[PDB]
Amino acid sequence: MASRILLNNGAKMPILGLGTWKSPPGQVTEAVKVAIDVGYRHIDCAHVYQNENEVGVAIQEKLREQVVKREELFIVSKLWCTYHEKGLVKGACQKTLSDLKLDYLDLYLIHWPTGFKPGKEFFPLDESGNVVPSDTNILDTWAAMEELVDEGLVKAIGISNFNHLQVEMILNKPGLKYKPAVNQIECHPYLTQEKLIQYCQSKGIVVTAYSPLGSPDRPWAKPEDPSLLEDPRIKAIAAKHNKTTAQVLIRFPMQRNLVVIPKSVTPERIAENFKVFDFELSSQDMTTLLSYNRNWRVCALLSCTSHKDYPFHEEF
Ligand SMILES: NC(=O)C1=CN([C@@H]2O[C@H](COP(=O)(O)OP(=O)(O)OC[C@H]3O[C@@H](n4cnc5c(N)ncnc54)[C@H](OP(=O)(O)O)[C@@H]3O)[C@@H](O)[C@H]2O)C=CC1
Ligand SMILES: O=C(O)COc1cc(F)ccc1C(=S)NCc1ccc(Br)cc1F
Repeated sequence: MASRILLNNGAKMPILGLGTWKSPPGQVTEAVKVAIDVGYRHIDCAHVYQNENEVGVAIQEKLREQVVKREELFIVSKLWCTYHEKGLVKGACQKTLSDLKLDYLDLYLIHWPTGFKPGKEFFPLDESGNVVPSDTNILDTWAAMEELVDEGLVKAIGISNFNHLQVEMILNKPGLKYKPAVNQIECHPYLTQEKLIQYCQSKGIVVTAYSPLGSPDRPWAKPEDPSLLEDPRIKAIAAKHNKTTAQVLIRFPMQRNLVVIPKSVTPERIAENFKVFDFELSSQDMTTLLSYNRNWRVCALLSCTSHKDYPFHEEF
């Protein structure tokens, strides 16, 4: 496959990136170094992951080593929910830039549509356990994102975990200056997202699929939960193609015109997951994988479900 997709800001984005949520800080520097050495050119980051400094050490070393040029990398980060404040967005972006050792990001996302009360805590709670909202809405936060483009801090802006009506709100914003380039959402065979993906694609927004392996290391995993990697129907498709189940799970979103960001800190898996450019799933394979949808989500959070902008009450 062509390795990059054209965004609506005119830049090209690698369709395969390395995820970094849960990558331990003592392992992620090596993971990113290995990833760049074996061909990855896109790293997905976030301030809330608490490991951007260590990701940045790797990026900077590989730039210094001249393994890659900065223009060949595509570095993504995300604005956390406690920084949806006009006066906090720039500083949040600049902290991420300082940690990652960069003078611009290729793409900066609103991590979740919901703003939370600013402060030290990433999830400020009331005494009954509900998140404490911010009064600032997705339109004013979007305007703040647009300023980052105009100041040279970021080349593209986008959104993450926005539902259909939230994307529409952004697109219908009075005075909209820059459209979102990307909507990054959970997507895999058990949460296939056909409706939201067609909506976004019809509007020229590129969709990035997160948790493509079903996030087996999520901290809230339970025994009885479904397991993509162990699903014998997916294993059978993989065997037919002489590939691993993970490789099928990565190739699947690629053939839907999605970007995909599997996470690993295991060097052998980082390499395995990149070897997805020399086979094709058939249309029948694709439709069969889509048939496994069960509307199952890795990422959801009870403490945030009353926030007025919590995204998963809407059907899509
Ligand atoms: N925008 C958002 O709200 C969100 C963004 N994301 C982004 O998406 C990325 C990917 O999603 P994530 O939830 O981390 O989970 P993934 O679906 O990428 O699964 C990661 C898990 O799969 C394991 N794994 C990786 N490759 C293989 C393989 N070849 N064989 C077997 N097991 C494998 C990893 O193990 P190990 O590391 O031990 O090798 C890890 O336990 C995140 O890291 C983050 O960057 C994710 C959730 C939300
Ligand atoms: O969020 C990630 O990228 C990966 O996940 C996380 C990553 C972190 F570093 C810290 C918390 C999360 C959680 S608990 N995320 C889920 C979540 C957060 C906020 C809202 Br609004 C809803 C929701 F479902």
